Amino acid sequence: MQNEVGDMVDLYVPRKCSATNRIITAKDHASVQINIGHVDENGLYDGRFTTFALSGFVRAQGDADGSLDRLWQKRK
Amino acid sequence: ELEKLKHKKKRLVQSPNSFFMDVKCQGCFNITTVFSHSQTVVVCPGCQTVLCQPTGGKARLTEGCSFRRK
Amino acid sequence: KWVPVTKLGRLVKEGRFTKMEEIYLHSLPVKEHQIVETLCPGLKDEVMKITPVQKQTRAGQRTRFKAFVVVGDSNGHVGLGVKCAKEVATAIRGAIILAKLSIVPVRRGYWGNKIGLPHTVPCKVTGKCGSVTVRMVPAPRGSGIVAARVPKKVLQFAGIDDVFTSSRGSTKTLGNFVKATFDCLMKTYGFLTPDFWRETTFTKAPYQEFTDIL
Amino acid sequence: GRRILNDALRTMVNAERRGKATAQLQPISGVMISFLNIMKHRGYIKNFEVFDPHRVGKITVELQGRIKDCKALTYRQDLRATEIEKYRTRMLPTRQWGYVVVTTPNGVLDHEEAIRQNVGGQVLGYFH
Amino acid sequence: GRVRTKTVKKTSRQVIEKYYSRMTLDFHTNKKVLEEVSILQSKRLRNKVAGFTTHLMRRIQRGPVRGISLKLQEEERERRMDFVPEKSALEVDEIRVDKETMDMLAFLGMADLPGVERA
Amino acid sequence: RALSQKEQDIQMMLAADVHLGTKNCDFQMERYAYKRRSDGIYIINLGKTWEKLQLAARVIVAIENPQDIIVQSARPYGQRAVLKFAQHTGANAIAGRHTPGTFTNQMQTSFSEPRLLILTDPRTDHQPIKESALGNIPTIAFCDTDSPMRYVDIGIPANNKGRNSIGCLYWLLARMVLQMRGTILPGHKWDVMVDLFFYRDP
Amino acid sequence: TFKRRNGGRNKHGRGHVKYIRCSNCAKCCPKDKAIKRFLVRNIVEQAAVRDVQEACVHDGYVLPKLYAKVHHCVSCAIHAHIVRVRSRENRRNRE
RNA sequence: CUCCGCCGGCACCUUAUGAGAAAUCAAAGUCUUUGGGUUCCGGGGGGAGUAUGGUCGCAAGGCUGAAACUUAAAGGAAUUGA
Ligand SMILES: [Mg+2]
Ligand SMILES: [Mg+2]
Ligand SMILES: [Mg+2]
Ligand SMILES: [Mg+2]
Ligand SMILES: [Mg+2]
Ligand SMILES: [Mg+2]
Ligand SMILES: [Zn+2]
Repeated sequence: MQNEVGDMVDLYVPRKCSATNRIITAKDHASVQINIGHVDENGLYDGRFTTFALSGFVRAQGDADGSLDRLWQKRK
Repeated sequence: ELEKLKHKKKRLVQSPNSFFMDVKCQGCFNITTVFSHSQTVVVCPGCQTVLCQPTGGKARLTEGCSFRRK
Repeated sequence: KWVPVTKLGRLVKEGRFTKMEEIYLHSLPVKEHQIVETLCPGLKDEVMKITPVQKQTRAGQRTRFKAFVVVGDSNGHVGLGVKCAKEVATAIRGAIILAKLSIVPVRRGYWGNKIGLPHTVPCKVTGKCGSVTVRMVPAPRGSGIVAARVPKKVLQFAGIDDVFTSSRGSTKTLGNFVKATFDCLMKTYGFLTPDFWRETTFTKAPYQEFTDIL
Repeated sequence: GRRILNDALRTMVNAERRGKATAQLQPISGVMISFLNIMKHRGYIKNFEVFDPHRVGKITVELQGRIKDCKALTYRQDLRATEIEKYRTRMLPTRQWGYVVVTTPNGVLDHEEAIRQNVGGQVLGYFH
Repeated sequence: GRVRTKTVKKTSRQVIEKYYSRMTLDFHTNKKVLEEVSILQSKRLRNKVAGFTTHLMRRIQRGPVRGISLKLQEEERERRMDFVPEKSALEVDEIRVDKETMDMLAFLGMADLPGVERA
Repeated sequence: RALSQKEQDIQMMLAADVHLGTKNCDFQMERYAYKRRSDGIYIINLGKTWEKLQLAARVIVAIENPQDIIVQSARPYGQRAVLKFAQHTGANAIAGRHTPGTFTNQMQTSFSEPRLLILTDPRTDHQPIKESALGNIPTIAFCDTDSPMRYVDIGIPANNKGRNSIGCLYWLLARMVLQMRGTILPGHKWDVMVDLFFYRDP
Repeated sequence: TFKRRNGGRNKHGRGHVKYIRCSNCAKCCPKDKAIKRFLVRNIVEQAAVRDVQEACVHDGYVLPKLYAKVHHCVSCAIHAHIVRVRSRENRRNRE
């Protein structure tokens, strides 16, 4: 990461699985990036969604469903 | 809850499955306390009658012996 | 000319990417080799081993020649392609296509003082394939690349300038040996470091960002 | 037999490498609690709840999945404050992060603290 | 030893797809039909194809058939596929469920639910 | 008074034979199977089913271009269901059998880069699940109580082995996708009736 | 190269299994390695059932069946085609 | 006899997210990101479990056990063929 001068030297700070916090490599093709839209009122949609990242490990476990369930129990 | 299913020493806080029970027989309206897993026969001091029979688990009560867990 | 057949290849042909970082960040499968040719232009190709395998038939033995090529730029993108074909010409072409379809990132690090450009690998890292295994340990600046000739030819392409290598297993099999060095390099962004701890605000995927063009 | 501080460290490694949220450790110790404190203080696990009903004890730690490894170097060596520095290279992924946890006469504490206080000790384990 | 090959069979499927109402069942008509709707270079292949499309006609003219795509029969099999009753058949005035199902409803707070009856 | 959409639709699903799972359960979805009838057969928490039905609806309606979604069924009970689901939601249904390579074989004639995949049965459509696992394709699957949920992102716990269940489930997903995209104005009146989805056996 | 998980025999929890004699050749093979079939064969085949039930003295008589339990070894089983060499995959099922 | 659940056995079936040279293994896993404890034991193939020395045994034998010299392969797993 941050050089001692002010620059940041690494490339594409990777994203992390939201269920396991393992970072998803650049060849983890079993990784998904779900998008869950928000309903508001009459109309029940606008271009406003929450986003989740799931790794190949998490999906192959079979707990990828449970992770989405217990993370989409988040409230705002 | 399932913590009555989970093993005795694998529960989060170790607890016995046994209890002490107050048995009243018919032949003598007194009260006598026994342990759920008796391990020995028990005779009512008054009417001399048998109350339990020791087995591999809980005791086996004699006919018409009303017990209250306590 | 190209005639792209994957929507990623499309998004690249009308040229609304610039560098391979947006594809890597989103973990997408690159299926057309002409993507990387335009995204990373300073790419160097190189064949190191042409070894002949033989299958034996009723008539005799039919030999196929398989090519182990590495392509990369000296700035953290490296790729290994292995491809077996009857002629050495088509073996090499297939292997260079697979090499540019298997480009991965290489993150570098610093040994002790984060001054100047990064030189070594971040940490102690293991690559294993078959029975050959390779370590890469960080090395102080200006320590040269100390490793066998094969990982040295991987690493001078992958851009690492200094590193300490210790290796196990039958390194004489160049196939498994270079595939193990490449395994060790691809998983350098597999390593969860205190510096990555800051939770990552996501970005729209290419497929979701540029949807209207589809 | 038992050599706990292993029953526990390999339990957290197994649980975290799998991805569990809460792990429970069947024995406890002053070493266990003072070890988990070093992990938590350096920011590798979140809090943990020590079930001390009446027995040896029990712990449940709530992992963030931000730890990558932790190990016990049973065969607890001795360790002067000069070869702090050739273990820190020997066990750890690099010269930047990862900690070696050495029991010292100022309590259980990691190696940079040990160097600052200028004490040695005996290595209990490490984590990174 | 008279199995027609792939060229014969797939010209059969393609021609009878591409031209239905302009062929018949009587063999000898089909020959000349195909002579004017196709260009071939062997009168024995020509008869070989006609002799197979004729009983392909025989099987189609009674029932349905594999790959070939024909508009008068796709359209009708969609006309009756888009068929729904006067009123929706899954009718909910009387659902008869069992005790643990009503337990699920009790869990869900829908303790009394219209038309749900103890079996 | 009136009744909530929860209430209507749960009546729908009860009468449609969706609460009755299979003889057994899988650990990955005992978080749904509520209890056991003494037959041994389990019964699914339809409250959680309907919560996951909203979840699936949101995940579908988050797609900008509905043409970029694939829904599939290999069971001979769901072809009608999935085809009508596509004709109403603008999806791209692929009914029947799946040609291996529809997702990865970039030079196959039938190619498709779904931004989302819907699967009537994780068992029978085990080919597309694995294929998605190579192409980064999030997956919504109707998991019956004997389902291998490996590589399944959004699994609706719902019986899918009766003549009514699959049609019912796709009618619910259909209406919720339409409601969330607002194409049917608020008011539980949707003019497409359910018995359309159930297959017609010639 | 191990060819079978159970070793070709099903012995678990034991160290010794009392042996038996092959019916063909009298090779000694352990009781639970031997191809055991319980065949129950009519005294006669279906060309010879009526010609004996129209000669049974007392009407309403039913023929016996030869109940016997034959034991074979692996050699005599393969030779008699009682069992066959199955493929690597097909070798694994037990039905 | 049926249903459910705890221990404790011998096992068995699917799966890698694991290991490995692989066959295969849910324990042969938690190992180059290498340390829970403990015992025994192997260092290319032969010669050789041989010569000798010791020692137990009535005897066959057992336990302990080399060197010279010979050699560039011996061997494992799987693949195609024949
Ligand atoms: Mg035993
Ligand atoms: Mg024996
Ligand atoms: Mg048992
Ligand atoms: Mg030797
Ligand atoms: Mg051998
Ligand atoms: Mg061999
Ligand atoms: Zn025999």
